[PDB]
Amino acid sequence: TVFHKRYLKKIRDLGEGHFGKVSLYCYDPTNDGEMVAVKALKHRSGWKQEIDILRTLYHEHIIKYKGCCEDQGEKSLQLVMEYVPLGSLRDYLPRHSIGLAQLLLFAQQICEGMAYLHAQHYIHRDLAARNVLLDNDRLVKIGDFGLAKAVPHEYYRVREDGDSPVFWYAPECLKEYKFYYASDVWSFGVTLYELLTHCDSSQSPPTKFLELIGIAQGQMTVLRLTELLERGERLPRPDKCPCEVYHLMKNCWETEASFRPTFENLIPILKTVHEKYQ
Ligand SMILES: CCNC(=O)c1ccc(Nc2cc(-c3c(F)cccc3Cl)nc3c2C(=O)N=C3)nc1
Repeated sequence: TVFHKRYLKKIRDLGEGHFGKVSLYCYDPTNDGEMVAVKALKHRSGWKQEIDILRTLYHEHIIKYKGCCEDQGEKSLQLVMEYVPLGSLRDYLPRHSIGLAQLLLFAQQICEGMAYLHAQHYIHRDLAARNVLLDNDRLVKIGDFGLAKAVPHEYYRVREDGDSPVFWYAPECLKEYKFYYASDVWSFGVTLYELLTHCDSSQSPPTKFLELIGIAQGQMTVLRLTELLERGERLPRPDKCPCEVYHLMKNCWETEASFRPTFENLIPILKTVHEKYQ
C-alpha cells in the first residue's frame, strides 16, 4: 500500500484538482516500473477526506486507488491512483469525433459509478466532464473526489467558502446551500450536455449561462443564474442530440429535486437508448 519517495520520479503535471496538483510519476523500484497518478496537498481537513473517501471506493467506473506516499515535503500523504493517459473527456472529446452510441455508453457508465457512490452514502458535488477520465475507447472512470462528502439526512449543508462549480449546480444548491443526491443528478444532466457537445468550449455551460446572464453585474451571476433556472430556462439542445436524450437531460434538470430520476432509474434508460443508436 505504501509507495517510497526513493523509487518515485516525477515525469510531468497532469493538472489541478480541488486540493493541489495531480502529477505523472514512474514508480521504478528496479531502477530500470509502474506509471502512477499522484495527487498532492499544496484545505488540510478536506484533503484528508478525499484520501479516506477514495480508499473506501471500489468500482469499474471509479478511478482505482493504489496507495498513499508519506510526503515529507507537505507533512501529509499524497494520494496514488492508476494512470490513464487519455485523460478527461474534456481533454479527449474536442480532438476525437466520438459517435452518439459511444457517448451514451459513457453516460451509462457515469450513472453506474454514481449509483454506486450514492449506495455508499456519498455525494460527488463536482460531476463534470473535467472529472470523468477515459481508460479506453469504451470505458470511463470518475476522478476528482475533492468535493465528495459523506451524507449523514438526504443532503449535506455546503458553505459559500469553496471553489463551487455553480454552472453544474441545481437551484437548491445555489439558493439554500443544501446538496442532495438529486443535486448530483442535475450535474449529470450538465455532464451529459458536455458529452453531446464534444466538450466544445464555445458550447460550455459557463459560456452559455454567461451568454444568457451577461457580465455587466458579476456580483450577481449566481442570483441571475438562480432566477434563469427557476423561470425554467435551460442549456439548449446540442446539435445532433436526439429529442429523447434532451428530454432525459431536462428530466435531470427538474427544478424540484424529488422529480429528478435517481442514477438507478437512469441506468436501464441509458442501457436501452445506447442499444438503439448502436
Ligand atoms: C491536456 C492533456 N491532458 C492530459 O494529457 C491528461 C491525461 C491524463 C490525466 N489523468 C488524470 C487527470 C486527473 C485530473 C486532473 F489532473 C485534474 C482535474 C481532474 C482530474 Cl480527474 N486525475 C487523474 C488522472 C489520472 O490519470 N489519474 C487521476 N490528466 C491529463
